[PDB]
Amino acid sequence: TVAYIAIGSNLASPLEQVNAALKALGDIPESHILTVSSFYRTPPLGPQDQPDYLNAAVALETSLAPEELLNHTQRIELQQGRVRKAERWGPRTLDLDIMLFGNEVINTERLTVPHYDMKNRGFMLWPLFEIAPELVFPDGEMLRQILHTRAFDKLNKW
Repeated sequence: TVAYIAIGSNLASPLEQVNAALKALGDIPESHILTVSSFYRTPPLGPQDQPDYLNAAVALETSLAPEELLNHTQRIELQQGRVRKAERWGPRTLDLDIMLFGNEVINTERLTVPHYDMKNRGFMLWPLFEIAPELVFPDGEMLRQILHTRAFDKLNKW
């Protein structure tokens, strides 16, 4: 099972955050990073200040529970020393959630299976298109198929 996550960074050197954001997965239990996309500059959506903002997905080949996986990526924000204060919709500093995970559909308290938002955004479909566009939903749709209706080639690199 692959972990399609979306990393963000603004109020803390958008480049520095991503580094320890994708490599930290190497230590995560039952988690083993496989492929890595690149850095794409794009406008965020939330509080913070909406600066340059850097986004980059990553195909984390992990077998860790679908519910605890995202839970792990969350504690990574703490290890990165994020600056919590007003994070409701925008990255603000660092927020890596599960945008796509295998095919299972589970929703706990913190874990969130393919959140109905990435399919209508660009920094979640475009980046994922690199990590693993061969992902398909239980019904019958791939992130590639989603990009067929979306067509989000934006997210101009840093």
